[PDB]
Amino acid sequence: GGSTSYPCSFKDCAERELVAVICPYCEKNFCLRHRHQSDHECEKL
Ligand SMILES: [Zn+2]
Ligand SMILES: [Zn+2]
Repeated sequence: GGSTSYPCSFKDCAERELVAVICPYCEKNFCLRHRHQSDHECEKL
C-alpha cells in the first residue's frame, strides 16, 4: 500500500523510526520525543 513501520503507541505521537528506544524502567518501545523523562513522566524517573 504505502510504507511499513511500527511506531510507538500514543495519541500525541508524530514520529516514525526503524527501532524505538527502550525505557530503563518501562522497558517499552517509544520514540525520542516520548523518550524524554519529562514527556513520558516515568514514575521511576
Ligand atoms: Zn511515538
Ligand atoms: Zn518511561
